[PDB]
Amino acid sequence: ATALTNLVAEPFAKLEQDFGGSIGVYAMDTGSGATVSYRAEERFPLCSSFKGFLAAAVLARSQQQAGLLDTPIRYGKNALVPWSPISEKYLTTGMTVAELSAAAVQYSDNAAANLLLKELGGPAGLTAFMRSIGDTTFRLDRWELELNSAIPGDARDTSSPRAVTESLQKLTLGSALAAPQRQQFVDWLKGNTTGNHRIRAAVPADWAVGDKTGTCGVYGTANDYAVVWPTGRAPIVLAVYTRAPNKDDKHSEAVIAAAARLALEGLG
Ligand SMILES: *C(=O)N1C[C@H](NOS(=O)(=O)O)CC[C@H]1C#N
Repeated sequence: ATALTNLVAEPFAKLEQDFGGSIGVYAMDTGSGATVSYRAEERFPLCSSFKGFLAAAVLARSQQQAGLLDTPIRYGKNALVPWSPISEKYLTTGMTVAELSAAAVQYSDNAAANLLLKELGGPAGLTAFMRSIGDTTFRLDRWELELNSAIPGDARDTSSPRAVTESLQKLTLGSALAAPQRQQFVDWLKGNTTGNHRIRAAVPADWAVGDKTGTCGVYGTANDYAVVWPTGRAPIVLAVYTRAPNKDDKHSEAVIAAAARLALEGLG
């Protein structure tokens, strides 16, 4: 007999009703193949969470372009947009592609993301990379900060929790990238500074976590995806996305952490 997905799903329904919006979850146990799924194929805005996949796309390019990560990008003052706390420090020198990638992943630096998008051929270039690994759901259409608008019913700049989780697994644990690039992606995710109150909050402190967050700032729209390495066990890959119908509906980190906990506890 197969899983009773109604019983798996029930607690997510209760959680999203108090939240006043929709919660989307996909979790994959790479040990057993067990999954947890709730609204996992619905679209949610990516917000800043696209930046993890952007760094993966840069790493893929570096396999064809030797030394790409070492390349200085010497940007002007009009690169600087709000929530660019790392790139704003280095206007007088520029930053390397590697530094920009780390900043985009770990501080969610907006200018760094825009500069890296320009290097990859814009939002279309990132989307094309995702298509190359079999992700047909992901789409990035716009740049920072317009991509954060999160308008209900807008398909631009969205993916699904399932697609995010599947692509994350391919890139961090599968061999979609060469081993050095794969480990670099993992290390950038592990050094994230913005995720302590989201999936990380549901995970025992002695287990390694790599994640990337997103917070659109409107429409109760925020998210996190992660790889979790339980000690002596196969890793877990998961994504938690939220949205809500009114522009002034609050996002909630606690709701993301709670959904992450329900997903993690429900596996296998
Ligand atoms: C991305 O969604 N961002 C970047 C900045 N940080 O938030 S995050 O949750 O760490 O990604 C502020 C919110 C928004 C923008 N712009």
